[PDB]
Amino acid sequence: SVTGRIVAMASGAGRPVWGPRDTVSLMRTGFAGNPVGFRSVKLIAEATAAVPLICQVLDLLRRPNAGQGRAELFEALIGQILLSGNGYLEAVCPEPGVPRELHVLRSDRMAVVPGADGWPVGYDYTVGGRKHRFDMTGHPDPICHIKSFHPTDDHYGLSPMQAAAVALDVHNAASAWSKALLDNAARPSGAIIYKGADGQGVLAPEQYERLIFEMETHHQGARNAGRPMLLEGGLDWKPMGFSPSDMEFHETKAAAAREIALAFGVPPMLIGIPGDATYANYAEANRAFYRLTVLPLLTRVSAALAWWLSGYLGAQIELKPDLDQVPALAVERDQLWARIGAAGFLSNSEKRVLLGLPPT
Amino acid sequence: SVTGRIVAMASGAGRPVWGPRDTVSLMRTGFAGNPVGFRSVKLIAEATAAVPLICQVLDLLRRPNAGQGRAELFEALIGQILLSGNGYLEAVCPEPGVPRELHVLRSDRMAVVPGADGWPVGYDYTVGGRKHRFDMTGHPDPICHIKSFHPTDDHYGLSPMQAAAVALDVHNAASAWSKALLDNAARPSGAIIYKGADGQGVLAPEQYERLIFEMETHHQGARNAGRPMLLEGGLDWKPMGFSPSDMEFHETKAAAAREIALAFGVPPMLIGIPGDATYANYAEANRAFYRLTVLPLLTRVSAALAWWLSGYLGAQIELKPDLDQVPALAVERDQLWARIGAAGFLSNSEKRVLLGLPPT
Amino acid sequence: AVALDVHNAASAWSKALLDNAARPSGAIIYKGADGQGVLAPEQYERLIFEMETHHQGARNAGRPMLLEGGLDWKPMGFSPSDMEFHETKAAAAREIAL
Amino acid sequence: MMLNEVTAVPGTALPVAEFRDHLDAALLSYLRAAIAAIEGRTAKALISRGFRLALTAWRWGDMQTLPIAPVATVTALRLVDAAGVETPVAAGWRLVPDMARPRIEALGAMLPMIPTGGRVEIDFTAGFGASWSALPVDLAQAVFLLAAQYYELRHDGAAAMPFGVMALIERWRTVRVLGGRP
Amino acid sequence: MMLNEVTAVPGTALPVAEFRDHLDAALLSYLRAAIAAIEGRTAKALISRGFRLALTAWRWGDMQTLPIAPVATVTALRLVDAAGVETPVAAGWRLVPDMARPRIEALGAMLPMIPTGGRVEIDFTAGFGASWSALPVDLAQAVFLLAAQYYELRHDGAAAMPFGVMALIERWRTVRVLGGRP
Amino acid sequence: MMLNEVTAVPGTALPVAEFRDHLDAALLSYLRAAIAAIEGRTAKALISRGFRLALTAWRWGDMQTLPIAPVATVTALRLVDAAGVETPVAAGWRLVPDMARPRIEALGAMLPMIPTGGRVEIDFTAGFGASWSALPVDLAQAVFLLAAQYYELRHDGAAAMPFGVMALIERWRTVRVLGGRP
Repeated sequence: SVTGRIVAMASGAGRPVWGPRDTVSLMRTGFAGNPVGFRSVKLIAEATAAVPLICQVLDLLRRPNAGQGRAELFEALIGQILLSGNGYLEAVCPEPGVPRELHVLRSDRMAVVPGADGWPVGYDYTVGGRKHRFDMTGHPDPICHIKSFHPTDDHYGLSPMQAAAVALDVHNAASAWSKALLDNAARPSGAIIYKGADGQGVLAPEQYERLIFEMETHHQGARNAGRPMLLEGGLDWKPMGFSPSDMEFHETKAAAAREIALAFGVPPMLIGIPGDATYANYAEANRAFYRLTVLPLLTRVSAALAWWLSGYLGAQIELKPDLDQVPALAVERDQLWARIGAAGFLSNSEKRVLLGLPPT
Repeated sequence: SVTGRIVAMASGAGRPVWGPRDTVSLMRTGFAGNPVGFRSVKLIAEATAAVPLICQVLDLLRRPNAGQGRAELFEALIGQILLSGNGYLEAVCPEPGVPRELHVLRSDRMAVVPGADGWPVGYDYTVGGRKHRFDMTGHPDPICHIKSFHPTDDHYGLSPMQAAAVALDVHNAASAWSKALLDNAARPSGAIIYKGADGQGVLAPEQYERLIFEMETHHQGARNAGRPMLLEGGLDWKPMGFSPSDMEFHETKAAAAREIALAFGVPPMLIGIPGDATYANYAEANRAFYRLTVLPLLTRVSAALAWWLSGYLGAQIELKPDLDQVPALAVERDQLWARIGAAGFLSNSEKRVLLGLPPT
Repeated sequence: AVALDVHNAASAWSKALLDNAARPSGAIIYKGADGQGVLAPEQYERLIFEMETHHQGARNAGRPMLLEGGLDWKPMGFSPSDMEFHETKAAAAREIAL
Repeated sequence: MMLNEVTAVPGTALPVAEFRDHLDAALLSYLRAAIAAIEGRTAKALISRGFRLALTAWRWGDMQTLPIAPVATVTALRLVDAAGVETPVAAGWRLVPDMARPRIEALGAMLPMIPTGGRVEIDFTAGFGASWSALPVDLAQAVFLLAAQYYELRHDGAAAMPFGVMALIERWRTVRVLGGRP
Repeated sequence: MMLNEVTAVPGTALPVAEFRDHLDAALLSYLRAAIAAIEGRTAKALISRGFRLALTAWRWGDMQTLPIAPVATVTALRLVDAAGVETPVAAGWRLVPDMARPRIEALGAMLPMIPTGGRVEIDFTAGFGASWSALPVDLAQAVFLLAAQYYELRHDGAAAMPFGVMALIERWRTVRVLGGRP
Repeated sequence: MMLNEVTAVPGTALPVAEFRDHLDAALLSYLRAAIAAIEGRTAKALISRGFRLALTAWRWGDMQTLPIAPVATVTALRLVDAAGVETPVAAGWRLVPDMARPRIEALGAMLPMIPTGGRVEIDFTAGFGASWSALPVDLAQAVFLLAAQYYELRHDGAAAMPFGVMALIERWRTVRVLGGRP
C-alpha cells in the first residue's frame, strides 16, 4: 500500500487506464470464431455456474436482476473473466443492505481510473462515445472487480485466451486453409492435349462441339468409368492427379486445438479433441476438470462476491462452493466414505463427524 | 442497469436492432445441409425435450397450443436456441393467470427494439413485409427471450453453429468434392493410340467401325479381362490409371465433422463419428452428454420459463429438471446408492433422507 | 558435463533453426526474353500485388496461378522439418538424469 | 468487353521519314504492322488514340481495370439502357493512372450500376503521346527492329541479339499470375 | 505509381561525337535507344533528368522507395485533393540517398497522409550526373557496345565476350528476392 | 550507403603510352572502361582516389566494413545533423587495413552514434597506389587484356585462354558466403 502512492501517479493519477485492448478483437475470432475456444469457455462457464454455493446474498444471487438469473449471471460473469481476465459486477441499491440487482458489465467497455494512491477511485463504462464514471470513494464501492492473476499488470488481469492467442490463429487459419482449398482449387481429372499438325494449333468449333459431346456423354460420370478412349493422331489424354489430397495442416491444427484447451485448462477428453488418452474414463477427466480449473476459479469469484456483498449487509459473510453436492467429485466422495466406513477402531459417533455428518 | 441509459441510446433508441443476420443462410447449409449439423441439433433438442420437469405451468406445458405438444414445443424451442442462440416464446392470455397457448416464434423473423433504457420495449415479428411490434411495457411481457451467452452482443445470444460456421463449410465442400469428383471425372481404362504412317493421322470410318466393334465385343466387360490384344504396326494401347482413387479430403472432412460435434457439445460416439474412443461404452458418453450439454442447457430454459410464467400466476414458481427420472444418469444414481447403502454407521432413517426418499 | 553441452547445444540448434532460416513456399522465376533479365518496377508492383492479394494467405490456398510466357513458379520445400537432433537431445536429457 | 478503338493513327504521326533513314506507302504499311504486333504483345497503345471499352458487367464493384495499359483522361462513362438511353454519368469513379494496373476504381462506393442489358461503354485516351517523339525510345527502337524485318523479308523465312525485339518489349508486357476467380 | 519524366535529355548532353569516334541524327537515335534499353534493365537514369512519381497510396508508413535508382534532392512532395488542391507539404520525410534502395522514409512518424482520391506526386532529380562525363565508365561503355550494335545491324539478326553488354550492366541491376506481402 | 567518389583519375596517371605499346583519346576511353569493369567485378580501386561513404545507419556497433577493398588512411568521419551540422569527430574508431575486410571497427566501444536523420559520411583514400606502376601486375595485365579487347571489337560480337581476364581477376574478387542477418 505504501508503494501505492508512487505507482498510481506514475501510471496516471486520476485518468482512465483503459484495458490492454484487443479485448474485443480476440472475442470475435477466439470465441465466436472457432469451436475449440467457444466450447472451452462455454464448458467452464456453465460448469462454474452450476456449482451450489453455501452461506456459512442468497435471495439476491438466485434472482440477480429482472433479466438473467443465477445461472445466466455467473455464466455471463465467468464468461468475461475467461475472455478478458476482468469481471465487473454492478449493484444498484435503492434501500440500505443487500442491493436489489447485480449486473455483469462487459469488460471491454470498462476502464479503471487509479486515482491518488493505490486502489482506484472509480470506473468508466464507455459505450459509443459516452462514459458514466462510477465512484469508488465509498464503503459499498458499487463495482466488484474480479481479476485473474496478472504478473506485470497492476490494474487488470490476464486472460487465458491471451496466452492461446497464437494457437487460436493457427487453428483459425488452418481451418480456413482447408475451406479455401476447397473453394478455389482447380483439380482436373485429366487433359486432352491437342498439339495438332503444327507444334501448336487449336481445333475448329466444329471439332470442339464434337469433342465436348463425346467426352460429356461417353467419358464423364460414374456410369462411364473405363471407356478405352480411342486417341487419334495428334490427340492425347494426360491423366492428371492431386498429390496432397488429405491432411493439409491436419496435425498442426490438431496440436493447435490441444493448446487452446491446454490454456483454458479443460482436458481434451471433455470437449472432444481427438488425441492421446491422458485420462481414463471421464470419471477422472471430469474430476480433474472440476478440481484444476473450475473450483479454483469459483473459489475466487465466490470469495470476491462474499467480501463485496458483506460490505452492504452488516456482517462479514462467507460464500464458498458446496463440494458435497457436486456430481463431478463423487469418485472422490465415495473413496473417503470407504476409508472411514471400513475403519472400525473408532465408533459410529466418531466417523459421522469425520465424514461431515451431524451426529445422532 | 445504470449503464443501460447510455448503451440503449448509443445502440439506437426505440429502433429495431435486427438479428446478427445469416441466421437463415446457415440454417439451410448447416442444419438441412449436412448430417453432422442436422444430427447434432436433433440429438440435443429431442433429449432436452424428453427430460421431466418438476414444479416445487404443468397443464399448460404439457399441452402448449392446439398444434405442437410438450415434446414438440421444447424441440422447436431448443431447435432455435441452438440454431440462432435466441429463443422466443409467445403467450396469448384471454383470461388472467396461466396463458392459454405458448408459441415458439422462429428467431430469424424477430428483432429487438432496445427502447429508452436497458431492457427492450418490444419485439418485431417481421414476416414478408409486415411487422407486429409486441410490447414489453407491461408486467406479463408476453415474449420470453432466452439467450445463449454472448460476450460482445447486448441484445442477442451466440449460436454454437456460428462457431462451427467454418467446419460446416469444410464438411459441406469436402462432401460435395467427393460427389462432384464422381459426376464429372473422365477415368479411361486405357487408350488406343493410332499415330499412323504420318506423325499423325486418323483412321477411316471403315476402320473405326471395325475397331469399335472388336473393342466392345472382345476387350470390354468383366467377361473379357485379359484378352492379349494383338497390336499391329502403328497401333498402340496405353493403359491409363487413376492415381488418387480413395480418400479425397477424407480426414479433413472427418476432422471437420468432429469439430461440428465439438461445437454443439455432443460426444462423437453418440451421433456416430468414426474416431478415437474418448469415452468407453456409451454409459459415460451418454452420461457426459446429459451432463455437459443437455441439462446445463435445460436448467437455463426451464429457469427462464419459470420466471416468465410466474409473472402471470401470482406466485414465484420454480421449474427445474427432474434429475431422478432420467435414464442417462443411472450410472451415477446407483453409485450414490452403493455408497450410502453400504454405510452402516448411520441408521436406515438417516440414509433414506440422504438418497432423497421420504422416511417411514 | 558433456551431456549438458549436447542438451544445451541441441536445444539452441532448434531455436536458432527458427530464428535464422529462410523457408520460402515457392519462387517466381522470371528469366525473361534473354537468358536473364529483371522485370521493371511497373511489373514488380503489379506482380507483388497479385501475389499478396490473390495468392498469399490461408484464404488463397489453391488459386491456379496463370503463368505467362517466361514466368514460372517453382514450389520449394523444406525437407528436414521435424526432429532436428531430437533423439540425441532426448538421450542427452536421459544421461543428465542418469 | 469489346475495346474497339474510335479513330486510328492518321499516318502523319508515324515516323515514315525516320524509318526510311533507319533502313513510302509500303514503309507505312510495315510501321503499323509492327506497332500493332508490339502493342498486342505488350498491351500498350503508343500513339494515344481514343478507345471504347463497351462492356456489360463489372468484374468488381470498385474496379474494371482497363485493358490498354498507358491511360489518361477517361472522357465519358456512358450507361445505355436496353433501348440505348445513352445517358452519361459524371460522378462515382476515378481513374488511377498506373502503367501496371490502369483502373477506374470508384468514389467510396460501387460503380454506377449497369442497367440489365444496358451495357456500359467507357471511352478513354490511352497511349504514351500524340507524337512519335513521346514514346520510350527502347519501345520505339523495337518497332524499328521489327518493321525493318518485315521490310527485308516478305514471307516467313528464318534467320537473337542481346537487346532484340523481344528483350526490348519484355519489360512492357503485363505480368500476371492469376488465372483464378478474383 | 506513374513515374513519367518531366523533361527528356536535350541531346546536347549525349556523346554524339564520342560515339562517332567509337565507331548524326541517326547516331543520336541509337544512343538514346541504347540508353533507354540499358536504364530499363538496370532501373537507372544516367543523365539526371526530372521525374514525377505520382502515386495514390503509400506501400508503407515510413517508405515508398523510388523506382529510379540513383536519386538526389527530391524537389517537392505535393498532396493534391480530389479536386486538385496542389498543396506542397515541406516536412515529414527525408530522402535516404542509396544506390540500392533510394527511399523517402519519414520524420519519426507516418508519411503525409494522402487525401482520399487526392494522389500524392513526388518530383525528384534522379541520375548520375548532368553531363555524360559523370557516368560510371563501365555503364558508359555498355551504352556504346549496345548503340554500336543497333547501328551496325538494322533488323533482328544473330551474331558473348568476357565483359559484354550484359556482364557490364549485371552489376547495376536491382537484386530483389521478395515477391511477397511486405 | 552511397559511396560516390570525390575526384576521378585525371588520366595523366593511366598508362596510355604503355597500352599503346601493348597493342589517344579513344585509347584513354577504353582503359578506364576496362578499369571500371574490372574494379566493379573485384570491388577494388586500383588508382587510390578519394571516396565518400555517406551512410545513415551502422550495420553493427564495432563495424561498417568499407565497400572498396584496398583502403588506407580514412581522412574524416563526419557526423551531420538533420540540418547538416557537419561536425567532424576525431576519436572512437580505427581502420583495420585488410585486403579481405577493410573495416573501421571501434575504440573499445560503439561507433559514434548517428544523429536521427543526420547521416554519417566517411571519406577515405582507397586504392593500390597513386601511379600505375604500383598495381599488382596481374591486375594490370587484366586491364590490358580487357581494354585491348574493347579496342579491337566495337560491338558485342563473339570470339578462354589459361590465364585470361577472368582467371586473373578471380583472385581479387570478394568471397562471401553470408546472405543472412549478421
